[PDB]
Amino acid sequence: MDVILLQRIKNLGKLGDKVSVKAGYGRNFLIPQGKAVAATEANTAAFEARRAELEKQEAE
RNA sequence: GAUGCAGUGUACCCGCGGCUAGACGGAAAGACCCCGUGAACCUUUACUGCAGCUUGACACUGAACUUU
Repeated sequence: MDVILLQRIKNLGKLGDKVSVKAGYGRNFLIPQGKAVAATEANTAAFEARRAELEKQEAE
């Protein structure tokens, strides 16, 4: 899947970068636990337009 | 393989008790044998399928460190 990260991941990236992962990785680990969101156009717009400042605010 | 054909012999008409030599006696469209481009079930290194079992590829299926 194409996903947008919600946090730091060692080999993927961090804090809003769009990166393609294997479908099982996104479906079973990241998305259910909130570490990323599927990179739909609506999801990307909703993430970047508003919420991103607080997402950056949480350092740890 | 004749009561019924030919020739011939014998023989008045009709029961009853017995008998089983013949009526190729009765019974069952021969089961033995052969035939039909018939049937069924069984067998196998007959033919052709399938179930079952098994092999690999793709999908469900992800992450981080090493080696040739």
